[PDB]
Amino acid sequence: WKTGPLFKRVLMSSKYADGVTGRVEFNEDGDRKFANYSIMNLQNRKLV
Amino acid sequence: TIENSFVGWELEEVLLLDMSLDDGDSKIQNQLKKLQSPIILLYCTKEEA
Repeated sequence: WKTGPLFKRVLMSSKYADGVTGRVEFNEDGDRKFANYSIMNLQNRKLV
Repeated sequence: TIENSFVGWELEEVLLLDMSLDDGDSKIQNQLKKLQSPIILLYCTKEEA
């Protein structure tokens, strides 16, 4: 179906920000951009 | 292969066109303006050729 790729152009150019997670945008490969990682440490088998 | 050969093979003006966005612009034509040499290599598919 001809308009296959055309449907992805809006997907790759989508910059929807006001979301439940907030600021989700696909990169060139489509992976998630601008995530958050919480650095975690072990303290006597207990985690902080 | 070019480096380990006594024949003086040389390469220049290596081109790369982006057929991903398909904006329809002349980025292909603008890039190919700076071209010379009588031998040009192509590597594409029949439908897009």
